[PDB]
Amino acid sequence: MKQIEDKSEEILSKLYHIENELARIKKLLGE
Amino acid sequence: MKQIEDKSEEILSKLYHIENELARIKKLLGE
Amino acid sequence: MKQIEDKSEEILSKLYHIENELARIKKLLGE
Amino acid sequence: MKQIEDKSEEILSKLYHIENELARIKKLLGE
Ligand SMILES: [Cl-]
Ligand SMILES: [Cl-]
Repeated sequence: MKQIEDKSEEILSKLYHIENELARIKKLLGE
Repeated sequence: MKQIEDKSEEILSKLYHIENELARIKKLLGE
Repeated sequence: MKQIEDKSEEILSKLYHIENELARIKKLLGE
Repeated sequence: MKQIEDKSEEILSKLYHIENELARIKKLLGE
């Protein structure tokens, strides 16, 4: 489905947002 | 194809839940 | 595919592991 | 079906990356 496509794209996209939040927390605590 | 898509929706829901958890953690950390 | 099935199951499974790690961090910082 | 599966593998890889980030965060937090 192009339905699974779109959901797969959002999923990736939140996953990069989560990795960035964690990277940010890691940076901040390292200071 | 439908169990897969049902699965994707489920996966996205858990990401939202992880985002709520990170929202709380960020507040606790003074960030 | 029963291939997408298995990957979908592991994906969920790491997602519950991540939610539990974060829950744990949230608990610990709340103390 | 193959782009979806290629997608799943990608998604799992990002979860592993989030787990490495949480491993580091946990060490920083004294946990
Ligand atoms: Cl959805
Ligand atoms: Cl894989």
